Order: sequence, then structure tokens, then C-alpha cells
Amino acid sequence: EPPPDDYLMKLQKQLASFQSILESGDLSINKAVENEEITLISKALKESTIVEPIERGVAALIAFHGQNE
Amino acid sequence: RCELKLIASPGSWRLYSARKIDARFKSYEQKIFQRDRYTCQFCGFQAALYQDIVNLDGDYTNNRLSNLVTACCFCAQCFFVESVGVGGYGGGTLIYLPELTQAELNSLCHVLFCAITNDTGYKSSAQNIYRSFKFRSQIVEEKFGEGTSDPAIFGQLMIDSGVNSEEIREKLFKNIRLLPSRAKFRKQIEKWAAA
Ligand SMILES: [Zn+2]
Repeated sequence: EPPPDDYLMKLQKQLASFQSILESGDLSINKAVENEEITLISKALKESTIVEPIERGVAALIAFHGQNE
Repeated sequence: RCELKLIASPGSWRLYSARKIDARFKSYEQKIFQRDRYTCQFCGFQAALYQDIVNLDGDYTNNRLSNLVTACCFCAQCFFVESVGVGGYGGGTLIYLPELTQAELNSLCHVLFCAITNDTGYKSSAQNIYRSFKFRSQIVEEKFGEGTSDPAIFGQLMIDSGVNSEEIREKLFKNIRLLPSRAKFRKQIEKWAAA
């Protein structure tokens, strides 16, 4: 169970990398992406007229399945 | 509609975790559940079991009722990123998902997980969506390094680096979502359906 003994040095290493990102002034992921399944379920959630969120997700999954198909 | 955000802080989870077994807490805990109709104030998920109480100002020494809201466990763990999957506390993966808000993702995942545990015909579609979500962890690690889609790692990096300001936290977590773990929540997912 105890983590491998390189843990402390890996943490310090990972922290030094995170630190240079902090100093870059480029902190965010700004990537253009496209996945058909993510696009479809987001489009269904967006175009829904259902107000309550759990019910909106219920109908969106059904419309996803019918359109995928 | 309360505001969901990803928070990594050194000691909030410890105060929140200790409060949870305090006896004075269980008194007013039921008042909040009753006030909110056992409904998560972030994603809308309703359940009699396993609901949590989170503090709007993030200050777990301020437990006046007007600072407390009901929260399901997918939403509650967003406020303790550094503790997710630590010691059996919840579980999840950081993903790049600009297409959904965290609240939208959480209410959808309740729907997806129910559709997967109790197949009525939509398990496959629900698995396809959840797997496309989980795949988006790789974009987080391409930016921040190997392993950093683990929220416990990412949150420890922020804390140990001294990340203090809201402005920096907002940038680091921009379009990143904590995707709840279907595997780690199997006890809750099944018990929610029977109950
Ligand atoms: Zn919720």
C-alpha cells in the first residue's frame, strides 16, 4: 500500500513543472475540440424546453439514442 | 441555481469532514434537507439518502442556515478537489469539457448512471457518452502533466504551489470539469434506485 519511495521527489518534480506553468501567463487549456457524441448530447441539452434538469437529462439521453441511432 | 466551482483548499475538507460526525450538525442537517426538499441546489438531483450539506461561502466554520445548501455527492465533491478519491471520499476524474457546465454534467451523470445500472434500452448510449467524457482527461494531462487528471494530484499541486487568488484558480480550472466516477459511486447509484 505505501506509495513508492520516489513519491517525495516526484512531487517536487511535478511541482516544479506546475510552477513554470504558473509563471508562463498561460494557465488555461485553450483547445478547439470536437467529439460527435459530446456534441450530440450537448446539442440535445441545449435545445431542450424542459425546465427541471434531471428530466431534461432524461429526455436528452432518449433523443440521443434515437438520433445516434 | 447556486454556483458550482472546483475548489482545492488545504483545510476545508477537514472542517467539513469533522462537522459531518458532529452531533450538533445532525440537528440542523435535517432542517436544510427539509427546506430544500432533499434536492441538490446545484444540479437538481433529488434523493432521501446520501445527500450532503455544503457551505456557500466556502467557510466551514460558518454554519448558519442561510449559508448551507443541500448538495448531492457529485456536486459536493467539487468543493474538495484535493480530497476526491482519498480515503474513500467520492471519486472522479478532471476532464476538458467546455461543452457542458459542471451542473449540467452532474445532473446528466445521474441520468446516465441510472440508465446504465438499470438498463431499459439506453445503457449502451449512456456508456458511449460517459466514455467520451472520460476520454477528455487526456487533454488535461497534455497541459499539466502525467497523472494530473487525478483531482487529488491536481488539487495538491495547487495547494503546495501556494495558489491563493480566485483569479488564478478560475484560469487553471477553465473549462475543466470533475467527472464523477461511476465505479466509486456504485453503492450510492444502486441504493438510489431501490430507495
Ligand atoms: Zn448535484
